[PDB]
Amino acid sequence: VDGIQAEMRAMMVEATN
Amino acid sequence: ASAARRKEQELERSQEQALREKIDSVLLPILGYGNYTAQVDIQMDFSAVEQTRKRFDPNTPATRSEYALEDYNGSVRKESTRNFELDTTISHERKQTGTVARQTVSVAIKDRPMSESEINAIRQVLIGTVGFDQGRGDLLNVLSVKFA
Amino acid sequence: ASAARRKEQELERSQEQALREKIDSVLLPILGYGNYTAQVDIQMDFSAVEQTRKRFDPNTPATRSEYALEDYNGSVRKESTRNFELDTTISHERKQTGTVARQTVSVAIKDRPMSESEINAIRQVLIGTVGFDQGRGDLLNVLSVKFA
Amino acid sequence: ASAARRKEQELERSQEQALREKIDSVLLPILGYGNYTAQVDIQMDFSAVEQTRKRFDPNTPATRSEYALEDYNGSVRKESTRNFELDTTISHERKQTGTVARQTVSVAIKDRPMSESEINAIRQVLIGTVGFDQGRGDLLNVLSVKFA
Amino acid sequence: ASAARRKEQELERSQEQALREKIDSVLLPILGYGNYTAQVDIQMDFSAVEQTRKRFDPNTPATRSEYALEDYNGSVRKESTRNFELDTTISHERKQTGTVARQTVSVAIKDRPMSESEINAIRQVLIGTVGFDQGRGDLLNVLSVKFA
Amino acid sequence: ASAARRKEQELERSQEQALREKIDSVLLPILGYGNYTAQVDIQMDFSAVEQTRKRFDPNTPATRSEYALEDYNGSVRKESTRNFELDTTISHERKQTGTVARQTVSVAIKDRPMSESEINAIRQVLIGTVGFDQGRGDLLNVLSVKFA
Amino acid sequence: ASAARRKEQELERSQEQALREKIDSVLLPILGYGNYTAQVDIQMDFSAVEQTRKRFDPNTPATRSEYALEDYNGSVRKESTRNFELDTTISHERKQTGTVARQTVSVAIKDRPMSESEINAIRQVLIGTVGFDQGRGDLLNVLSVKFA
Repeated sequence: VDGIQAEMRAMMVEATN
Repeated sequence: ASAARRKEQELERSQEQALREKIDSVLLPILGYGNYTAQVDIQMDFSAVEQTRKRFDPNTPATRSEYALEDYNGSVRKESTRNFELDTTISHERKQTGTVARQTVSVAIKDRPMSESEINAIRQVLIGTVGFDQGRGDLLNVLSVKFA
Repeated sequence: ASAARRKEQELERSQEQALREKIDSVLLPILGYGNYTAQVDIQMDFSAVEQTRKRFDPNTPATRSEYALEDYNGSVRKESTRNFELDTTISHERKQTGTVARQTVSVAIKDRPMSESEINAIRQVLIGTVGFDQGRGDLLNVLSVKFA
Repeated sequence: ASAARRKEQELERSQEQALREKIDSVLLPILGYGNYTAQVDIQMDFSAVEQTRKRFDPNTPATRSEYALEDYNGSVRKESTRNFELDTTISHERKQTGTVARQTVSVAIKDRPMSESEINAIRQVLIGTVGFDQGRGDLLNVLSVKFA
Repeated sequence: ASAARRKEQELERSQEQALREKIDSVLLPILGYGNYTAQVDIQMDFSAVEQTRKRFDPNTPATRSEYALEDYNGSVRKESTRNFELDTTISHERKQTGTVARQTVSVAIKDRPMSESEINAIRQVLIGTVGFDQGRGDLLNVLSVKFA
Repeated sequence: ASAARRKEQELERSQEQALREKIDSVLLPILGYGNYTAQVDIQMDFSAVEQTRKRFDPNTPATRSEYALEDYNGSVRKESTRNFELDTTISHERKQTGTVARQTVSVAIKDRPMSESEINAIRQVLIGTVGFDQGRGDLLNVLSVKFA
Repeated sequence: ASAARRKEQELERSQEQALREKIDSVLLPILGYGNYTAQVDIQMDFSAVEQTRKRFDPNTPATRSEYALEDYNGSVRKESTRNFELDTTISHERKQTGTVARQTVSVAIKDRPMSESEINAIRQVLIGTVGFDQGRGDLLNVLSVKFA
């Protein structure tokens, strides 16, 4: 849910970095 | 879905058969043909657990911004504002459906009885032959009985 | 849906038959042909439980932002504002429909009676032959009766 | 829907027949042919229960945000505001329609009578042969009567 | 998905077979043909863990902007505002599905018994032959038993 | 994905075979044909780590803009505002999937035993023949056993 | 990607083969045919590092604009505003994927033994024959063993 979406956003931050 | 339940029963029976085959492959040389009997019960859970954990680290914060006002006169006013950054772990786990939740194995050895030392040695071989896991709730009985 | 109920009855009967087959495979060598009789009752629940748990960790909070005003004069004013981050576990479980809720096994051994030691040994073999689970409410009776 | 009720009656009768078959399979060797009679009544509920439970954990709250004002002068003002996060379990269960709500079994044994010990032994075999469940309200009568 | 579970069972059995082949390749020259028996149990987890960690470095901050007001009169007012930059590591890990969670190996050596020194030497060879990992919970039994 | 797991098993077995080939290529001249036996276990991790690190240099800041007000009267007011530029390293690393996490090698030498000096010399040759890495957790056993 | 891992294994094996060829080309004239054996282990990292560094020069700033107010009365007010320009280096590096992270070479020389001086001379030749790099963690063993 919200926590999983936050995890996905963190992975997206990783990809952008 | 009842077909799925049928195939789950098939999976459990297949596991039991494989364990019985291994038991035979170990005990047939050691004991001989027809000098033992063994049966195996395997109970398998088929839940659909799916867990998401979000863990922090309270004891190692990193200050991002900070304000600190400290005036005197007597009067002593100590205002403070602080923002922190914390270690954040987000783990999403998805367990496998069918897992052996409990395993029961019983072996009966034909008399002519067997000494305690050899019974315990056979038990030690089986532990490892079957993958005995007491912490899982598994049970392993080895008895010396009189075959008719 | 009544066809589904019929197939559930079929599943229960199949489980009972399999357990009876295992009982025979164990007792036929030990006791012989026609020296025993055994029947098995298996009750299976077919509910559709589906649970979602959201658990926190009260004892390890991590401060995210913090404000603290503490002025003196006498007068002592201690204002404070605090925001926390907590460990959050979110687990979604979906139980399997048909699960053995209770298992009953009874075995009767033909007399000529049987000693208590051998009765208990047969009981020990069955425990593991069938997968006896007392905590589930299962029941296992072994008696020595007079066949006609 | 009356066709559904007819098939429910068929299900109940099929269950009774299966239990009678098991009773015969157990008692025919033990007692013999024509030395006993047994009949089984099975009452099955066909409701459509569907429950949703939302449970919390009052004794382990986790503070999310917190405000606390405590000033002195005498005058003592203690303001406080607190927000909590609680363990939340949400379970949706859907019971199976047809469930055996009560089971009645009666067995009559032909005289030449039977001793109390053997009557109780037969009762013990039946308990497990049928899956006797007293907590469900089931009833099991074993009598020794004079056949004509 | 039950086909996937079947293929997982196949993977586990294949691993066990490979380990048995290696055990044979080591022990057949050392002990001989038919002087030993060995069986291997391999339990493999098939979860789908996927973790994201965001870690900071509290003890090495770098000041980005800074304001500092410090006036006297007596009265001493020390205002301060500070912004920091911190070391930020963001690691996304995705574990492999099937991993050997526990490994059990048992080897039985035919008597004519074996001395403790040679038993321990065989155990040392197996440690490395199989890849014994006690920290994983693996178990390795080597016994000297009497073959029939 | 289970096909991928199968090919991972194939990769591990291929690595083990290659290491065994190298072991043979070294020991066959030194010891001879049939005077030794050796087996290799290779455990390979197949995670998907992908890390991003953003590191600063706190101890060498460079002032970009600066304001400094310092008035006296007695009263001493020292206002100051400062902006900094810092060394910024941003490294994105992506680890290779399959990496040897632990390596176990065991070699058994046929007796007629071997002296400690030659055992240690063989161990030294193997260290470098296999690429022994103790810091990785690798293990290398060399024993002198009695072949049958 | 597993095909990529296979080709990485091929690259490592090719490197090892080339180093072995060079070792032979050096030692075959010096020692002779069949008087030595040597094996090479090469471990290669295949990460995907990609770094961006932004470095400044704190100790050589260049003032771009400047304001300075300095009034007296007693009262002494010293206001100042300053803007700086700094040396800025921005380097983007992208490391090559496959790099030899550790290299292990072991050479065994047939006895009839070899003196320490000649062993060290052979070691010196190999250092340069292989490109020995101790700072990388490489290891080079040269032993005098008894060939069978």
